[PDB]
Amino acid sequence: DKITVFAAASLTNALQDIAVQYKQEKQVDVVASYASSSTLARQIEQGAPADLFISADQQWMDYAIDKQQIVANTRYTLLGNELVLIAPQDSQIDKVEIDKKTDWKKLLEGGRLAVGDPDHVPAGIYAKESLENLGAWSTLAPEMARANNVRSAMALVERAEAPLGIVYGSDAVASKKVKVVGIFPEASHKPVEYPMAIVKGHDNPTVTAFYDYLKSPAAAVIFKNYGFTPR
Repeated sequence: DKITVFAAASLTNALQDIAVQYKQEKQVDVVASYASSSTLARQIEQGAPADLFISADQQWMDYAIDKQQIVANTRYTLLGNELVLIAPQDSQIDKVEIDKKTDWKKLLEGGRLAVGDPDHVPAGIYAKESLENLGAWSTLAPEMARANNVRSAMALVERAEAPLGIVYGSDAVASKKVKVVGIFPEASHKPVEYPMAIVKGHDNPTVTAFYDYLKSPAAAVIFKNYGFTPR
């Protein structure tokens, strides 16, 4: 009848498309709440009745499992992402090789580097890890526009107020007004990974069928459309 999914908000467009298709094919209504992974996990801990949880990171899945709210043996890393350097779509920058030698100052030409605040925004935390490993953090620190969330960071680039920004690959696909000009080296930061799991008490055939659908080729097509890497 109805499946309730708690999903990281970045998954909205992909999961909405998947839910429409699943209702059409299987006559099951999938309804999703979209929010930060931490809030979804705490709400499950506090008794909210979700059937499935898709986190945008492994740490909040660890939290939900350690609270004994999850069928831990269903944990499945569903998607990956890349950490990317974006520019406004019509920027004269098109390709940046990102390594220890990158001339960040020449690229910015005095403009700001838009990031999520590295004190707390996921994309900012990954950006800081990568830039520290690349030896570029200290020289860029006063050049960053430290936004309160990744949407706000990307908006600076969409409006061409910041000539570069750092977001996830799927963020750059969502926003038609920015382009990926470089991919941060995968060796330089923790993987961006989205685990899913069934919530304890919701391990029934209906929920399992949708869980299986999420990791099937039909859903993979839709995740790829929105810039995620199906695993």
